[PDB]
This record gives sequence, C-alpha cells and structure tokens, in this order.
Amino acid sequence: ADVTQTPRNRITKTGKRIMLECSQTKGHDRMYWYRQDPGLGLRLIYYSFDVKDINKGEISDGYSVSRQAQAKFSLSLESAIPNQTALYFCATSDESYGYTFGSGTRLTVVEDLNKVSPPEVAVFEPSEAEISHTQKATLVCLATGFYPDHVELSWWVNGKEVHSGVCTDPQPLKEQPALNDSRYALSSRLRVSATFWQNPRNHFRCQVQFYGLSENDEWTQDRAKPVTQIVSAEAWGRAD
Amino acid sequence: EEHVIIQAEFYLNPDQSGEFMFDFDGDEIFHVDMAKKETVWRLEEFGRFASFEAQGALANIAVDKANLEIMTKRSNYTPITNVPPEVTVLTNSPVELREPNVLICFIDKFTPPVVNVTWLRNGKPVTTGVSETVFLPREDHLFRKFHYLPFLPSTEDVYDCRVEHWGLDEPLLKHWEFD
Amino acid sequence: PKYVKQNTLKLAR
Amino acid sequence: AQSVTQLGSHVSVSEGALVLLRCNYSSSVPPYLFWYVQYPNQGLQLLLKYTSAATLVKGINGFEAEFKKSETSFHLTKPSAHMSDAAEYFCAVSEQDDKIIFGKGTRLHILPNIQNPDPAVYQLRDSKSSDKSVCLFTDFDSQTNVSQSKDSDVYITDKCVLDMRSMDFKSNSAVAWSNKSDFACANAFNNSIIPEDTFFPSP
Amino acid sequence: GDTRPRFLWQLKFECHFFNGTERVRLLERCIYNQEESVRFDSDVGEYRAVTELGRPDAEYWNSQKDLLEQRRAAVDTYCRHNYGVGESFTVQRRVEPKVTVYPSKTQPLQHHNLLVCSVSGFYPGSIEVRWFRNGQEEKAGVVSTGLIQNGDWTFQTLVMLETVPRSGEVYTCQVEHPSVTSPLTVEWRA
Repeated sequence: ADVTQTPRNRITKTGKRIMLECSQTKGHDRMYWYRQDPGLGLRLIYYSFDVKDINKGEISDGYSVSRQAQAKFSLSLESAIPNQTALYFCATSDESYGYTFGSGTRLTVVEDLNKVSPPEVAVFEPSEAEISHTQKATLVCLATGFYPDHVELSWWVNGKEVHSGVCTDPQPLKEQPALNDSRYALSSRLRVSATFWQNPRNHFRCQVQFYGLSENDEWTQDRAKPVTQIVSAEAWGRAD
Repeated sequence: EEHVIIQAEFYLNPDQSGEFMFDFDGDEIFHVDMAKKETVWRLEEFGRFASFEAQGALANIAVDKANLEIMTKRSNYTPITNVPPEVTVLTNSPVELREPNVLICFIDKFTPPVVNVTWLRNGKPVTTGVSETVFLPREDHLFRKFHYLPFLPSTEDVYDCRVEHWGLDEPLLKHWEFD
Repeated sequence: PKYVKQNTLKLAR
Repeated sequence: AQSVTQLGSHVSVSEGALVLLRCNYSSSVPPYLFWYVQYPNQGLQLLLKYTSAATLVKGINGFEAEFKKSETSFHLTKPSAHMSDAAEYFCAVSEQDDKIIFGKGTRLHILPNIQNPDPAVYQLRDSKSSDKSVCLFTDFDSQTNVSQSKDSDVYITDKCVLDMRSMDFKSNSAVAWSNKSDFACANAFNNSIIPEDTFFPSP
Repeated sequence: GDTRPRFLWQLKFECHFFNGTERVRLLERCIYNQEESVRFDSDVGEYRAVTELGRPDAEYWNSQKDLLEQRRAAVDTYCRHNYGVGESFTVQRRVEPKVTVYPSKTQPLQHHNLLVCSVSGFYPGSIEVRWFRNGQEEKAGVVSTGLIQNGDWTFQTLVMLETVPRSGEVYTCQVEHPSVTSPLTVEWRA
C-alpha cells in the first residue's frame, strides 16, 4: 500500500478538466503516469524525476501533470474527450528499476450524462433438467440496460462473497450495437451442487456495483438520478 | 594503453547547486545542463557521433540531493572544510602580436565548488566573449575549473584574473602581459 | 550510439 | 527504451501443458527487460526482471525467461498451465533510461481438461417471474465454440469457464436471451456448430 | 558576506580500461565533505565502508543480492558499453601539432642562444620531441616546459635548446606523434 490513487472510479462528461491523484509513502524520486487500453499495453503519459520536474511521455497530448511535492504526482485531463476512457496507473521507481504500480483508476468519459443509466438485475434459477442430468445447478445473473460500461458484478451466498463456481463475461455486450451510446448487458453464472441448491435456507444474491453520477452532477430527468449505487437480485434454494 | 572514464556528480547545500559530467582521461566529454535538460558536448563533433538522454541526470541528482541530506544529518550537520584554490594564467598557444588567442584562467585544488572569477583588462572588468567550464573532478576530490577570455595581443594591454573563494582570506589576483 | 549512466543509490535511512 | 513486440493478442494453452509467451525487443544498449502479469480485476505484478546478471531469469511460480541476445528474444515460460494462470502478460524494456516501455500485451486463455463432456441447452426461469427466462448452453468441450447471433433481438455471450472448487469440476457455458416471442432454447444457438449429441430437455 | 556552512556530496563512477576493453575495473565512490565513505570495487564485488559513517550503506546495499549482481554486470553493460560508444572520438582522437622553431635571442653567429620549438594543439598527449644539429641528435642542453593540458582536448609544450650557432649550421626540431605517419621536422638556418 505504498502507492495510493484517488479516485478509484470516476465518470466524467466530455469537455471538463479532471484531476487524478497519486501519493506514495516510499520517498521515491521517480514517478510515472501510464494509461492502459486493450491491445495497446500501457503507454507512458508523463514522468517526473524530481520535485517540479516534468517530462512528456509517448502520449502526453491532452494531459498535464504537476509534481509540487515528492510524495504526490497529479495528472489532469485538460478537456476530457471519450477516447481518454481508460485505466490509469501511477507508478514509482526506486534506484534500481524496481517499480511499484498503484491499483489503478478506472475513468470513463461520456459525451452526454443524460444517457447514464443503472442496471436492472435479474437472477434466473437452475433448471430441473440440469439438476436431474448432472446433479449440479447453474444460476445465471443478467444485468441489463446500463450505461456507461462501468460495473463490477459479484455473487454473495448466505451473505458471503464467493468466487468459486463463478464465471462473468469479461466484457458487457451492446444492446443496440449500431448506436455509439448503446446501453450494455452483462451475464454471469454461479454453479453449485444440486444438494446445495436444494436446501431452501440457502440464499443467493447477484450484486452489481454501478458507477454513475455523483451528488455534484445535475439531474434534470423525471427518472431517478442514476448515481453510483448497487443493484442486486436474489433467489433462495428450492427443494422441489 | 590505459584509459579512464568517470561519471562525476555533485550536490551542494545551501547553494542548491548540482552538476553531472563525464570525463575521459582528464578531458570533459559532456555535461548536462539541468535547466534546459540538454546534453552539452565539450566539442561540437561529439554530438554528431553519440547521444545522452539528459533527463536521466535529473534522476541521479534528485537522489544525490536526498543522500546529502541523509549524510548531513548523519554527521550531525558537520560542514565541509574550505580548501582555497591555486590560480594559473596562461594561453592555449604561443602569443603573437595581432594574432587572436585565448587567455586561460586555471583554478585548481579547491573545495567547495563555488568560485567568483573576474577578468580585468588594464584594471577594468571585461566580459566580451568570455566562457567557462563546469567544475571538473580531481583524484583527491578537489575541483578544477577553466575560464576563458578571447583576445588579440598587444604590448599595450595588461590582464588579471581575480578569483574569490571562501577558503581565501583575500581575492587571488593573477597577472599576465605580453613578454 | 548512446551513453548510459549508472544510477546513484539511496543511502540507508 | 526503444521497442518490444509481443506476438498474439489472445493465445490459448491446454490445462497442464507448457506455457510459452513470446517477446522480442529492439535496443541500442544492453537492456533491462521485464515481464508483468495483470490478473483479473487487479493491477500489475512483476514476474521477472533481466538485469544482465544472468541469461536465465527465474520468477515466482515456476515462471522463467531466457535472455537470447542473438535473436533479441526474452520469451516467458512456465512448465504447466493452471486455470489460475489466466491473465494478461506484458513484456517491457528499458534502454537503461529510467523509463519502462511496455509491449501490447497477450491474454492467456487456459482450455480446461474436460474428461466427460455433457453438452446441453437448458432453460432457466427468472426467480421473480414465471414468464421470463434465459437459455444456458453448457458442458461442451474445447472443440465447440459459440457464434454470435444473426438476429439483432437475440443476445449470445462468449463462452466462459467456471471452476467449481466444491467438486473440483470445470465447465464451459454461454448464455442466450431475447425479448422476442418466437424465441425458444431449441433455436437459440442455431448459428453455432453444436455437438450432435447436445441434450435438449423436453420443455 | 555569505558565512553559512556548506555541505557537499560527490559521486564518482570510474571505469578503468587496460589493453582496450580486455581488462576493466569499476569503482563507485560516495564522498561526503571531500571524504570518501563507501565504495564499490568490481575487483572485490561488494560495497565496503571506507569510513565509519559509510558502514550503514555498505550493509544496506550488500544485503540486496540482485542489486550487487547488477553492479557486477555493469563492467559490461556500463563500462565496456560507454567505451565502445566513445572510441571513435576519444581513444581514436588524433590531432596534428602545430610546430614552430625560432631563436629566443636575435644575435650574431658564434654566440650563446636559446632556440625554441613550440609544439601546440595536439592530441593525444604522447609525443616525442628531439633536437638535431646538422643531422645529429643532441640530448644535452635540451630543456622542456613539460606537457600541459589546455582543458579543450589539446596539449602544448615548449622544448628549448641551448647552443652556439655557427656559420653553416642547420638546426632541426623533430617531433613524433600518433597523428603523423613519419616525424615532423622544422628547420632554422644560422
């Protein structure tokens, strides 16, 4: 936990200046900002070798940085545009090429905050045919109708988060692929033994953490303001 | 035969001065101008054959600054003992009437690396065309420096290099005339 | 052809 | 630095088989070379680092990489692929200039060893509504893949591997759904080549 | 008027080359207020404290195995590398001397004179300068200011000869230098 980034998740509208903060506890002179994009690796935006020292990297256009203190390195999107949607990583380096990367900041830039929309979530129950055929039981979670593509889906069994027996799609799909501001849908599966599913005390919840508007953002529509929020759906075991 | 390449750096408090240079057999190959972040070749031709990414020197100097603070604290804020320079005035080539040459003020065997150098022609200060080197390393960890004044020789002009440094009790004045 | 520096190391703190 | 090149944005390996991820570099000076891994929903972790101390570099978990100057290569290997090796892997270089330049990344996909395939399409009902459902194609082996639908109102996911640790059991599945009224699980994967013995339970 | 105490940190990385790159030695030196405190010597292969104030650093650095292994590889990845980079214009720098000779005293024949051979502007430093009287060498009465470094990648030196010029004597300053195929020669006629 030497390297801390804030915020961890941010939605912003286009055309706004946005600031991302990095702080370190190791006293390293070298700091870096990278961004990560599918199929391009990490590309270096800016780097700093000392207080007030600033150097452009590979893709510095549309960004600025400040290094007023040794412990902190700030990155600003000068005027955010959609293709600056990315995962942003700060890093420090010691004197012998030992890098420590921060945990990352997931930043989504959208043209129109009016399109932001939380998921609806539904849980679909194992079929009796699967149970009979395999003695296993697959639940399916579907999260639909959300925008932008900025969610985390998890499963909770008897109030404990589980990773075993889960597979979530690695990317949501577009509900209207011809539209550049299509809403998204994402599925996940949780498979358990039939005996476990057949105990009616057992409780299964699909949770979707959605990142959306904050209190600062203005909201003008009749429907509920689409703030960052968790939407869940649940099912209980079934003895049949 | 034998050769020696030295990467030599320093950082000085409270002046907040730092230098980064490479030396080959007692001659300077380059230094880094930290303000411009540029490699400064001692001869022009060197930059045509080689490069150095100047930015890297800033990272080393940042760590030097940090080490100096650590060692300063470790020594219980014990300061450096001043060692005063010795000063020679000479020319790079024999001096001939009305034949442009360059006066060298060579300052040697001093520390810390802070020195004030003045050129005096006929007793008045002159700066037209002057240049200087960075603080150059010595095996005893003292410093050398070269200051230069281009000039055309005459029997009518008399010259002095005035060198001020904290280890001296009065400025050193070194003399030169055509003879 | 590129000169390389050697890195200065941080003293024990 | 100058450049690193990784081959293949997505590559597969069978569970249990040798892992080999390729990286070639370009540098005017003797380089630092790196391999990083990014496990799902995490950050970047160093696996191993070449410093010219030795050509065979050893890392965590059996990872190793050999620096080969004559082919300017630094390929990552691991003796046996586990499901937990599924991740994205980045090679990187520094031309001794206190900056790392990253390759484009390769995502390693592990094909589970499925000894007894039992391909089937099941219908799952919404736990809140008797009138909503999805279709689950599951338990097929590595020779089946799922195609996208040809019907703009039918949604089909990529195949996804889950690992049930309670039973040490891995399986593939894909989900399909639609709001359409002509949609039936018997037709949901008609655009995919499915095994001739896929089980279609009687509705 | 500035009386404040000063505090100085110096670092030297020294690459020592013998028979080209055949044998290389790397010396890293940390120097506080002109006194060296810690050093790495590639012939030892670890850091060693030079004073007591340096012991914490030697101990801290030597406890990092991978760090020492990189420092030891740097005789190749730093020293030999940089040597290669500069060889064209440092090891191989050759610059011809300008050489003149002239009597220090204008005077008649048969009197005692100092003839001067200035040799300036040359690189590298290795140079042999000899005085000849009517084709015969003279190692007596030759006195030289020694080799001086101008700090601009050139050298100069003066070589004087005390003689009595006689009627037919031709005097020759001969100078051998790497920059030149065969010796350079310049004459003065009595």
